[PDB]
Order: sequence, then C-alpha cells, then structure tokens
Amino acid sequence: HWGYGKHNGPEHWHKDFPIAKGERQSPVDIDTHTAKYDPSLKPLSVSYDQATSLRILNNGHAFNVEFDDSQDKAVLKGGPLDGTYRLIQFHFHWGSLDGQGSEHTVDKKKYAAELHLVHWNTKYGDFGKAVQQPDGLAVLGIFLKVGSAKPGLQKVVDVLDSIKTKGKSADFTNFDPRGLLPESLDYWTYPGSLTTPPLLECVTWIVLKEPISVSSEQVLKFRKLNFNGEGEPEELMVDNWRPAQPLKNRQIKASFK
Repeated sequence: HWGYGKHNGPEHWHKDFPIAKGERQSPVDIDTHTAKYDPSLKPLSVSYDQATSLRILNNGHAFNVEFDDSQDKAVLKGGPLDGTYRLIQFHFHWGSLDGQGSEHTVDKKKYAAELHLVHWNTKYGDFGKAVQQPDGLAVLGIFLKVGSAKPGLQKVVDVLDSIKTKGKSADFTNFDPRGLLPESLDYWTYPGSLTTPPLLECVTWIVLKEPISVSSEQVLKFRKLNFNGEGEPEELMVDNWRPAQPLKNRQIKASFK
C-alpha cells in the first residue's frame, strides 16, 4: 500500500490515485514575492476553548491526535472561509534531519516539520461527506523549526513511546491544541488537496506565516516512531512528507502586508 519509500512513495501515488496529477494538489511552494495581499481576507477565528481530544493513533504514516467532532466544540471560521469548520484531528509531517520535513515550503525553504489541524465544513454533516466537496475541509498548517522547546507539545511527545508501531493507539484526553499555535495568525491561503491518499481536492489551505519552535529533543522523539507494525522489521517513521506540487492555475493570497 502507499507510503513514503522508494517503491511506494509520492512519485508512485498517481497509479492508485490519479488525482495526484490534478489541478489543485497540495502541498505547494509559497513564493512570498508573488503571493498578493488581499485586504478582503478576514482575521482567522480559531475557537479551541472547548476542544475535546480523545485519542492518539499511529496509523502507519503519522500519528493522529483525534477530537470529538460530534458538536461545535473546536471550530475554525473567518479568514478566507464561509461558514464553520469543526476540528477532527491534527497530525504532523517531519524529516530525518532538521533541514527537511515540511510539506509546504516558503521561497523553497523546508522547515523541520509541519502540523496540520484538519477541520470539516459543518454544512456537509460529516467528514466523509465533506471530503467530496471542493470547500469541504479547512486545514490550518503550521511550520515547526528547531530551537526552543514548545511546552504545549511535550504531552504529545510524552505519549509516543506507547504508540511506537502502526495500529497502536492510546487515550489522549484533555489535550489543548491552543498550545501548538504561534503568536501571530497571519496566513497565506490557496485551494488545494489532502496531502496523503486519497489526495482529494477538498481543502482550503490556511498556512500560518509564523513557525513554532520545538526542541531538537522533541523532534528526535517523533523520529523514533515506526512505520511498521509490532514485531515487524523496524523502519523509522521519518520523511513522511509529500514534496511541493505544481501550482497550476492558482493564486496564493496573503492576509498581511
């Protein structure tokens, strides 16, 4: 099945998922000189006070921090969005070394990692219906650089030993995703896709300009995860990022001057 290797990685995905070569694929390189400031864009509204995390999962690609999305508890609105988008999960992409790992790039710069907070449009009732719509999802992307520790990340890092291998999950309640946000909510936005199969072209991307800092020790713990299942040959969960795809007929807009 699909993965990140030489034989099953991003360049192979198109054979099982031909939209991989579509008109609105993600990620992309954000050329800061050509992204235009759009004064019509609103501030983003991130309302995570009542978010209810439930569980962390090793799905064999990354780990997912899952939320109760059965009510309007943790919602994204504003920005480029019409209506209300409910948080369902977050996950990361990261490298084998600090010089790579992000999916989006900024003037070709790769960050050490990238966090995706995934939200679905409540007008479509559930996530599976939402991903069939061009405005079904809003993904908040946040870059990670290596420097000072991010204290709000440590609880995630803590738990990773318990989900080493594919298929392992653990209770992960009471985790506050606000502790993963940078100070500024300035962003770039563009229409794109899921960055893993099935690569559906259902996402309004909102990529924050300001990275968070995490420590080398935090990231090193991500890199101890495994893509394999229990008792199988160990293959470290690193370099689980899709490279930048062609921008095609799209504009990237900036919320800030």
